[PDB]
Amino acid sequence: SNGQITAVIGAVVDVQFEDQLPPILNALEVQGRSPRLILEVAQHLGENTVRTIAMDGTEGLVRGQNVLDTGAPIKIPVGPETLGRIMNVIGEPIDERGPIVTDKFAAIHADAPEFVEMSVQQEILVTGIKVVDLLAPYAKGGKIGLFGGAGVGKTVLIMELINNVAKAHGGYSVFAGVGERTREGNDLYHEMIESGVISLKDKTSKV
Amino acid sequence: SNGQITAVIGAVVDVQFEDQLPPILNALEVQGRSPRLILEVAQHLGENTVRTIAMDGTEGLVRGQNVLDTGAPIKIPVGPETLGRIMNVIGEPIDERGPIVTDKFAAIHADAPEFVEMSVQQEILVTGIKVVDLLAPYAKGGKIGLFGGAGVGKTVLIMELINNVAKAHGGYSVFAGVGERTREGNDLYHEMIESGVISLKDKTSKVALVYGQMNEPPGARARVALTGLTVAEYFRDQEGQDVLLFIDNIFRFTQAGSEVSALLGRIPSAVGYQPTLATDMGTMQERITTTKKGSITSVQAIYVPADDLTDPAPATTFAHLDATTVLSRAIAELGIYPAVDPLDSTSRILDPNIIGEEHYNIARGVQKILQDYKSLQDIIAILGMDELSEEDKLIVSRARKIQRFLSQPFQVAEVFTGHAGKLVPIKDTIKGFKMILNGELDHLPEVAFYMVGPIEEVVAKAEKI
Amino acid sequence: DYHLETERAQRQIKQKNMVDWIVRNVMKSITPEQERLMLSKCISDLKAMSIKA
Amino acid sequence: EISAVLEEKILGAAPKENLEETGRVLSIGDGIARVYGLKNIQAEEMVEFSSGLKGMALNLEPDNVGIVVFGNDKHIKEGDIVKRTGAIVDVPVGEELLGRVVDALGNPIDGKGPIGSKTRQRVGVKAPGIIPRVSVREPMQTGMKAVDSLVPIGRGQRELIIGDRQTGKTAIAIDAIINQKRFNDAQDEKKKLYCVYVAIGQKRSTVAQIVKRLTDTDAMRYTIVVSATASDAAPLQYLAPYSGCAMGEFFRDNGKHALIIYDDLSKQAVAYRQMSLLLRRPPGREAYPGDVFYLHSRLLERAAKMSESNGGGSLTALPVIETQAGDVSAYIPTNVISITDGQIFLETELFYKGIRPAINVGLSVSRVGSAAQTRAMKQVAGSMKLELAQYREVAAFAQLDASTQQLLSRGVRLTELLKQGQYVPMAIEDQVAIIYCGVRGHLDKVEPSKITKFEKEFSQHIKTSHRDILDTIAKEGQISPDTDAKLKKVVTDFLSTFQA
Amino acid sequence: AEISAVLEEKILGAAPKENLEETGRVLSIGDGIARVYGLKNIQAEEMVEFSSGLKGMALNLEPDNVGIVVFGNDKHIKEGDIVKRTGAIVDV
Amino acid sequence: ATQLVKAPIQVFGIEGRYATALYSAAVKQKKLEAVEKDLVQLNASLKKFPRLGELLKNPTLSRQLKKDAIGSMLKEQKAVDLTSNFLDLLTENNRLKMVDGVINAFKTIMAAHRGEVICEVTSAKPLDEAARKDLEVALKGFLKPGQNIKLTLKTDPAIIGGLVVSIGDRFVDMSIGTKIKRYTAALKTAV
Amino acid sequence: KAVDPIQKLFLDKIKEYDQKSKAAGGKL
Ligand SMILES: Nc1ncnc2c1ncn2[C@@H]1O[C@H](COP(=O)(O)OP(=O)(O)OP(=O)(O)O)[C@@H](O)[C@H]1O
Ligand SMILES: Nc1ncnc2c1ncn2[C@@H]1O[C@H](COP(=O)(O)OP(=O)(O)OP(=O)(O)O)[C@@H](O)[C@H]1O
Ligand SMILES: [Mg+2]
Ligand SMILES: [Mg+2]
Repeated sequence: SNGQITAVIGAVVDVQFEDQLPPILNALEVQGRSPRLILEVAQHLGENTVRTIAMDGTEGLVRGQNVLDTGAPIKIPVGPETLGRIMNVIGEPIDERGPIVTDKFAAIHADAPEFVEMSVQQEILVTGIKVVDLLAPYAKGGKIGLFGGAGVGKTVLIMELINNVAKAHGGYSVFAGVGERTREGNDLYHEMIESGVISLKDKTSKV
Repeated sequence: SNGQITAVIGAVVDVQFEDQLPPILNALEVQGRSPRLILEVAQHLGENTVRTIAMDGTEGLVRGQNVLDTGAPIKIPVGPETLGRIMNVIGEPIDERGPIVTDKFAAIHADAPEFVEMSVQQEILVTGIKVVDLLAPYAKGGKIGLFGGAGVGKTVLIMELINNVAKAHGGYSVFAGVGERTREGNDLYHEMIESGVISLKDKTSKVALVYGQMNEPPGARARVALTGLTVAEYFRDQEGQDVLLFIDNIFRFTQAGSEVSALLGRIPSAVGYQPTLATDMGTMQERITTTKKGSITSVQAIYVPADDLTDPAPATTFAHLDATTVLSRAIAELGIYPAVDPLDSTSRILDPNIIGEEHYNIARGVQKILQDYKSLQDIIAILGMDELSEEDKLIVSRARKIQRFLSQPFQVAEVFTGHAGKLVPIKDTIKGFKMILNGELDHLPEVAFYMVGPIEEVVAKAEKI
Repeated sequence: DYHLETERAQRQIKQKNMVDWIVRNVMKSITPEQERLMLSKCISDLKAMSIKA
Repeated sequence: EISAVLEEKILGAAPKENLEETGRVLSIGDGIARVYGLKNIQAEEMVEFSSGLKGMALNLEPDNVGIVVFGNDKHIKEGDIVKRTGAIVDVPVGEELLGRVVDALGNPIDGKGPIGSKTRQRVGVKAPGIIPRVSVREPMQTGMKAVDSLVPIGRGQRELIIGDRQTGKTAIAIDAIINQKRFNDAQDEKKKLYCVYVAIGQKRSTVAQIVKRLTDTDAMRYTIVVSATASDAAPLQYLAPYSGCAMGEFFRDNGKHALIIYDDLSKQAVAYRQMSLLLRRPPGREAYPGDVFYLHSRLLERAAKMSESNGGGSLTALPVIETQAGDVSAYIPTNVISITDGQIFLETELFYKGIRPAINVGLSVSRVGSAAQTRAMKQVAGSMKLELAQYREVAAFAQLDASTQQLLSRGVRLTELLKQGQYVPMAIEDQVAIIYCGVRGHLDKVEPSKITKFEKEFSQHIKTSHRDILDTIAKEGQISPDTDAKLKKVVTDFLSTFQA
Repeated sequence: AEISAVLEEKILGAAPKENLEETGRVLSIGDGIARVYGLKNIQAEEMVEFSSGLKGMALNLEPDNVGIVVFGNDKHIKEGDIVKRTGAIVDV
Repeated sequence: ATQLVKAPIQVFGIEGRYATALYSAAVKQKKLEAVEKDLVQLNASLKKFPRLGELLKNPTLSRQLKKDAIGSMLKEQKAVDLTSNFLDLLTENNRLKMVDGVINAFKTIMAAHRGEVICEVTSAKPLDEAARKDLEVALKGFLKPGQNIKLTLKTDPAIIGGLVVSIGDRFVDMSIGTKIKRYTAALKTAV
Repeated sequence: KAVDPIQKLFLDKIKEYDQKSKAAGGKL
């Protein structure tokens, strides 16, 4: 339906729908902002009002401004066209290379796989690195945890992990920079272009 | 009159009465309930609704269910007919031997004895335990508190005191199990059966048992101690007898009071406690006393949560006791049993004009030696024994001998270990510790001082090695 | 094990497309005369519940 | 084939929309639903939401009812319809749950179909009193040599498995479950034991691996797995220990014997802390609610040994506690230690050195003791406990005399003797023979690295051409001095035959 | 002060004859704290006497009610009991 | 204390206390219907001109101006003494900002007093002729004698078909859309 | 028996699909 903003405090926006309410973790788009502002529902406060968290700044939001619910959580473009591209949280291309023009879109909120779908046996991900393979082998479908920063070759290590997984196993990679500095994000993007992980010419990019 | 249940939350039941309100602490019987659900009024909420704590479970209670005012608080049978019988919080017999046929009843809530009904007699009670009878001696008629954590040994010390004092007592005994294991209560009941203190076949039972354990709801655990107090108060006042009252343990009473404090709409105190913990403990503990009508010797176990002594419930209980016996986990890790802290136990009978000049001087000398050893332990843990002087080595050696000799095999703990339990007379205790303090036994190994009663067993064990 | 997995996969696929086709055909099964009959039956059931006071 | 199942599911899905006193959801959030209506609802009564979820009516306020939702809160919106079920919160119980993986509510999650349960039992049931309880006297055989010798467990006892993460707590519990196959496959119905495993807050892959391990060892036929994983809601993780305890209380009250494992109760206390903090309840020690002791005590008091007039049943609990940096002085471990009858402490330091199981003998005790053991095991474990105490007394300072070196060698050989591999529990006769060989000085000439090989070969030799020895041991129930001399002679013959 | 009795006597214009300037009635009592309606001429830190003979001290002078700390057991105090101001602060 | 029909409904809050006191005052006298209709007229006049509601719900303005405006707009409605005293009591305690609540609370009374129970019927499409009257006949048998039905009809195509009926005590979801939804959910979760 | 129209319609559609699957030889 169509809702109207009734309160703005910080990054918290209260939006009143005079109709059927959107559910929790649902994506709403503000219909006045020229940058695409996305609100995500957190709770139902009652009296046909919802409380939302903003994915961008709230500067010129006016009370009563129209808000359209998308009928789904935050949907992002997915596919091989996302490889070599930088997208923000809401899937907008932030690398300034044009639209991502994928046909497939997926919501960022989903359930974990069920008890039947779980893999019974464990397996080792090779990754082609001798110290990792020997002493602390990785497991497929597992979480590793990387310790140490600054000048210890962390960027070279993760780019070689991307290169070896794509070259041997054939699977692609995804980097999620959570709270990363913009200077370090630019440095890592240009290092991945320079190392051949990201190709700006053909479609052989891997991350 | 007749009231109706208007709210049930946890063990807290709000009931609304139509004509007249029952007073505070009045017992209400729930109608339509089989196993006698009894609710005790705690506060008048207003608008002819009162708030009650349930003495049993609140499951199966519907709103609007009828409840009947009994016109009196919880009345419990008191007299010679309660000896040898087991009772719950509301005084019903739970030993499956039939009803307690008596003529005398008493309310479990009573005012404390006044300032003029006080006795100041301080006569030492000999327990047969070296660390007790030397450092923190007990008094004949008075409050004794065994402070201890989880697994450091308080039930064993309770059973040892019952074995050493209650059997050769003569007067009477009352046990009050408060929030402990039901297995312990079954074992103590069968122990008193075998030892002859309870007679199932005839009269002349000497101990009455009241049990409300940790499986009970918090309303029941917060009032069973008052039921055992009521039995002891009748045996003291109306009969003029010497009573032994054992409670295990007090912290379950003061914790069950805090479990219902949030459901009574109260602001929590520090570390999430009830704001009326001190006053409730005061009104409970002041009823346990030795009066001019009769004498009560009370032994109460106290639990310290997370091995903490600055917790508000044990810190409140410290000022209400005469003799304190603090049990430490670190001493139990060293294999010394009973794990009594020698530098944390006080008695107020430890006075040179009460227990003797020699006994006081020996106890203070032992405490000074152990304090010096504790101060030296910091340097010992880093630089070792080589950096110590000769007097420091003598201090360490005598203190280790003293710590071993403080341990004593208990008769009730034999099933745990296998050592024969030893009963040590207090003259043998002060003679043995005077021998150790005088350096007459410096040539003996310290292992000979471990798990032996008298100093003659120390010499015999040293000669055996 | 290969035969078991192949038969189980074919059975799962058959169940899934049967369920989807049943949903689509049920959405296509509604006729106005049967809708009026179902509304009258619901009203009769509501009246029967009104009798059971 | 499929069409018959579809017809059965359609015919069994009768709505039966009659009467149905209901309420409306005023607001949904933080896992607690406020419901306007439901005048005649009871406390702790199970309700059903419009989306198919279920809940428990926790707070009976005047103008609303506070309901704890057993599921995610994204499936419930404002203004939904809440129907009362008329029953206090209960789970299905019975022998139909054997071989099944269910959730906290009893719904099967293994895909094996519906459970044909005939009876349901409530989860908030009070514990038995003094009179319907008797002393614990029957042995609980976990199959671990160190547990069966030094920290024995009886049927009805509550024994804690406490240690840091990745120290083998789940391994000990699963080996205890697997060891009961010899009793369950036998004819003695009194010695059969039914196991319940309650997985609280674990990963789903871990629970799937545990179920596969139980299926491979055929321990699943007498095991019920109650699963409340890390992706489930906090109320489900809170409810699961009580649902499993009700399933074990079924066997307890029917004259059977049940062993229940809560892996782990620290994650259940974390889920209950989340529930209380979302209910704005006052936090206490380490921001925990003040009734978390009552939570574990009302859970674990239902595990007890009944009397002969109550059917002679029993329920055995093995709670699991995960500590941080080996601290047993924390709030939750001290609570469970005060509740239970003993603990089995697992050391990270011993686990890093390869000593598996990493049981700390100096800290793991059992208050029941001699009543929880057989005669031959008790006879050899008293000597083993004394010799290990002497070894710990002499190895504390020796970091020499011929006697001190003998005690050190004996303690080293006993320590290497108590080491046991994972997923292979032993019968009590094999453990009795192994500890007898270790205690009596039969390993004095044997290197500590070859004790395991000697143990395997001696077990093979006894099972090969010494069946009469096992028959004599089973008939006597202990070790007589004549059979002791015969055992010493055949041990000497075996060690001379192996190497000469 | 908006209670059912006050609203009833103010809609009808009853003008009740109880002069609550020198006396009052207990709105609520709990844990030694009594909220008292009335006592219009009471002063801060002043001693009052309850109907059961117990004494109290006025510590909170709110526009709605008066907060009294009870010098004794609060079981003797009931809702609606008469409280009379002594007119003097505590003296020994 | 207050003599009335002893709470014909269960209405709570401070606004519920005011509404029950007004009901008791207007049932001790024979002015219940008069005070009901002038409160309805007052609520209609407040909803007609929102500037009057903003004038009443303004903390800047003094209460003497508010009660003068209340009396001025009650003179033209030809009100009675009871509603004038009720509004003076509301503006005396600075609780006239919730004057919409008490009237709504007063609208919650005279439903059980007149026996009117609120029923809500939602259909996929609005229907008439063969509908409506048979629904009223079916709903008439759902009450004890002395009670009436106040019916509100709604339409929503998202329920596909069937009917959604709600009464003041119970709910029934006998609709086609929910029936096929739970049947498909059962088929997916079982087969 | 008070057979619901939705359940009977579902059973009729299942029987129709089974007959069509037999007509299709069991194919999808
Ligand atoms: N005097 C003693 N001799 C030998 N062992 C002892 C002695 N006192 C205590 N212990 C050991 O400590 C254990 C704990 O004893 P007990 O149950 O009495 O402790 P507690 O302080 O009452 O514990 P809780 O607070 O959990 O009830 C005993 O089972 C035994 O192993
Ligand atoms: N007796 C044993 N012999 C060999 N390996 C063992 C033994 N006991 C445990 N392990 C191994 O130790 C590891 C950890 O054991 P386990 O997962 O049972 O511990 P845990 O305390 O439950 O860990 P978590 O904290 O992850 O639950 C596993 O790889 C298991 O195979
Ligand atoms: Mg104890
Ligand atoms: Mg584990």
